[PDB]
Amino acid sequence: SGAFEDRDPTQFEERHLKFLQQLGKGSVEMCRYDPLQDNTGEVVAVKKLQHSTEEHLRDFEREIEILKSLQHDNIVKYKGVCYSAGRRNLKLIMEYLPYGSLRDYLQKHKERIDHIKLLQYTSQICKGMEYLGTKRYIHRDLATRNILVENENRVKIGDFGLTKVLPQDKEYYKVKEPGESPIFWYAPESLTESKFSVASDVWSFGVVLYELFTYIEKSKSPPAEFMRMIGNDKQGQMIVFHLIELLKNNGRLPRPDGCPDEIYMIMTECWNNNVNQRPSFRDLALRVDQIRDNM
Ligand SMILES: O=C(Nc1nccc2[nH]c(-c3c(Cl)cccc3Cl)nc12)C1CC1
Repeated sequence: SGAFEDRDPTQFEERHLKFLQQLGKGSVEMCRYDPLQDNTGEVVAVKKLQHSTEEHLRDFEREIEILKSLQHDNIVKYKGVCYSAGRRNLKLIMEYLPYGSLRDYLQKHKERIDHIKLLQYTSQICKGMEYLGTKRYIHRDLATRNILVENENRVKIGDFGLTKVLPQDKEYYKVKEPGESPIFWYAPESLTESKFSVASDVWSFGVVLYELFTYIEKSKSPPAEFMRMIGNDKQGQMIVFHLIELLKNNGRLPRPDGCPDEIYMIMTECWNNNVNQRPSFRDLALRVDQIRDNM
């Protein structure tokens, strides 16, 4: 009955997006996009909300804009949007990464992980973060659970739902928000003052590096280790009070078993209370690639 002109490959048609699997609960599904009706098509990941409140939808739209603005080998690829429920709902379309989160990959695929691989992932994470800096984006949620694995040789930063954009003349973003924070990845100034910056991303990167070198041994996770240092029985605000006091006076995650001193030195430089003395992501990428190249 109708003629058709497609001038926007970023608009995925609801009727052609076919369910493959539930990936985790926002919630993410794996789907097949099959406009040619032939039982094939590209496999994609689809992110949807739980509640489309004026607030959550505005945030979701901002996350979509953020992801769309990014094009880099070490950042999850934006593919498009689907305006489902007859154009009364919104879903984000992105590339599907077969190995899932780095946290899970390290846990489930120890057979294929050595220090060479760990430094390769470290390098790629720094380069993705360098790229975010050029956009003046502050991620605020760097952790191995939020980094995704394409294959043995490539990891990508995901999870842009907390990302903030710095105005031209500003060097930090103060954000007070209700609910739970990933406190064991937070820099001291984020804990005490809700201040986020490239330098606070560098602090969190230090924790990521720690996570890599612990191989996600369940007992060695940042929450497990900090809670052991703080006291395992502590609950609620008391945890935060003790974490802050600990960090302000140089309490730090321990060197993981089998971690070279030079790699631990990188973590400890990231974990500087003095914001301005933390290294840049460019400094880190160079140092890590030089370590890699010098063997
Ligand atoms: O889930 C998989 N791959 C994935 N591909 C593409 C995008 C993906 N986003 C996630 C994801 C999930 Cl479900 C929960 C929390 C945090 C993240 Cl970052 N996972 C994604 C593989 C394991 C089946």
